[PDB]
Amino acid sequence: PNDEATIKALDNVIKQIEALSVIVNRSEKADDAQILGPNTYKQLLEHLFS
Amino acid sequence: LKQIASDGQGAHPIAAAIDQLRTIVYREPERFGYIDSVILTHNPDVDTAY
Repeated sequence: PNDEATIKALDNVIKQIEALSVIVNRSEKADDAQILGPNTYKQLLEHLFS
Repeated sequence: LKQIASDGQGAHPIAAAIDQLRTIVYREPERFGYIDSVILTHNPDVDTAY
């Protein structure tokens, strides 16, 4: 056996495992709530007589 | 190839070397520049022995 291929294979598999073990899962999504604004009731036309 | 390897084909000596060195790593942490845990506190109490 060529002892220099085993070392390279071990290094490669160790690098793969180390790379796979650093990935993090973090999400910073917003919320579905809607910001509300001010409003004023409007007046419908009316007629007054006595 | 898997059957060929299982039938008495010996592993590269480094396997046992790493297994034996990992035990050394556990027993003396600060020789390899790592600490298991840290304590954050506002009123520290010194260890008199040191």
